[PDB]
Amino acid sequence: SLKDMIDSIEQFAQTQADFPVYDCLGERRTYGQLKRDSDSIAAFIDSLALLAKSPVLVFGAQTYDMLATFVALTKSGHAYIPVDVHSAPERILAIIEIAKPSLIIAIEEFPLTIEGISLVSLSEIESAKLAEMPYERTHSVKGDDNYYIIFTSTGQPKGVQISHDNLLSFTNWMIEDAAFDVPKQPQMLAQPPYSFDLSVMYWAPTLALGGTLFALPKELVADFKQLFTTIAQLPVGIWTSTPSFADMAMLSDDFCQAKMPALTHFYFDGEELTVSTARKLFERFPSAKIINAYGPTEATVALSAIEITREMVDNYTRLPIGYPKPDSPTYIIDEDGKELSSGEQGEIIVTGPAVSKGYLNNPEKTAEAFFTFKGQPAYHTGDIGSLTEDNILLYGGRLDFQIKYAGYRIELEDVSQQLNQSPMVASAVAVPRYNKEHKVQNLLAYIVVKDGVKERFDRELELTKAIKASVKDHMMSYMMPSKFLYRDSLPLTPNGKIDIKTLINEVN
Ligand SMILES: Nc1ncnc2c1ncn2[C@@H]1O[C@H](COP(=O)(O)OP(=O)(O)OP(=O)(O)O)[C@@H](O)[C@H]1O
Repeated sequence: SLKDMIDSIEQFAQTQADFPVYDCLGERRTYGQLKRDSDSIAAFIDSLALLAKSPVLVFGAQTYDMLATFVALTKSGHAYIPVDVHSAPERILAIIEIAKPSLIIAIEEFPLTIEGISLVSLSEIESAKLAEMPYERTHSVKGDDNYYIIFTSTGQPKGVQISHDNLLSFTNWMIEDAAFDVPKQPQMLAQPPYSFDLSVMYWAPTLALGGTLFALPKELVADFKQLFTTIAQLPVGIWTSTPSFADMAMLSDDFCQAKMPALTHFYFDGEELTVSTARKLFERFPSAKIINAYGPTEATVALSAIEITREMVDNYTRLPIGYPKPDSPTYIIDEDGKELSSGEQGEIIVTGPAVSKGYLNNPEKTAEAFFTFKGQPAYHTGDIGSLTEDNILLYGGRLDFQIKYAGYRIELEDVSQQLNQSPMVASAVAVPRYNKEHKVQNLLAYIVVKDGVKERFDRELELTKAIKASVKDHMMSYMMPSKFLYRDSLPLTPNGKIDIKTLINEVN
């Protein structure tokens, strides 16, 4: 039972000094090296004489130096704020205005100029490792101390603060959980950027269990042909990503058990995992375990998980989001805040030791979303779901996407997953068209169809009717959207999710 994240990696430094913690394409760093480098960087940090417990902004991609630096900031009592290299500069500016970092560490080159705050170069961070200064922990981040602050975009950005205690509640669960079923010294693909709290689903278990991270070069992240081929050469056992990223992977010929024989586990979190995605996945990898995991950043990465089965792919029309965690009581509530019994629909709220203390310096949004329930810190997820008698959590969608149409209670994500049932559809997004009144004139759907479908059909109209014919026996009549918008792929957010908002806007 994990007592402290640092202690763990300190132990792997004695116990397994020569085992690799990091790998970028055969270039490697070890647990012994991570201790040595992070100790030296911590000493560097203390020498700067910053405000105690002030947060530090760390700008970069996925290199070894990001991690070594994170660990140093932890050792030396400072929350880190991962900002990813591909961020809008106005966004980077926003984070700084909100968070008031005492320092910025530019692990990759920093494309803004602000006087006011100290800036530390990559070359400086390198020099520090190579100086090899020792380090004695005396004022490491503990208890409810901020460990990291991740920024969430709804439009305007907010900074979720996650404590050492929050992180340990998530991590102890992950590594004991029968769905996740994490192997010793796990060999984890490290695709999600550090600025997305999904990165935690790989670094925290890995470090807690003595594994190895497999990172990719930043210049490789836009070349989609090379990316999946390069990935396939890697001895990775676990794939951690958003469902979308794996849909993208599903185009490559090489994303199969044949070319990736070490890969046994898929960990998905962040957006709906689709029945089809799981289907294609099991074809490509018949033996692999698949895990859907759920939660907002505000409750430390994920609060429920469950293993997805073939029974589940053969029968369900939507995949469940799993067993809530023992230490995080989860509840369904109506619009007057009363707790409902199993099967009924309402907001998903979560409580307990993994619930963030709130957004940094945004007391208004904090007061909207965080509150106390049954004596315990709680968070409004904004999601509609339900809990079953056997305690499995089910996902309905976002409150902001429950709409009224022909005076109804329509969940957009329902129309989407209904349409995704059709054999000719890869990915479907139902979307509202408005008029002058902020009222709903009609439903539309964006459609991406499967391979060899576009070419069995001479005209869009045959296709649309063929599609509607394939799920009319299931779909209620008021829910079938009238118009389809075909696309070859869907836009994604920086974090790799289907960009529902932008899709809604491009029709209004
Ligand atoms: N397994 C899942 N299935 C369905 N939906 C999910 C799942 N996991 C997460 N979500 C959705 O993602 C939300 C969490 O969002 P998150 O904390 O990533 O921030 P965000 O506001 O979506 O933007 P960003 O990703 O940039 O932070 C949940 O509210 C839920 O709507």
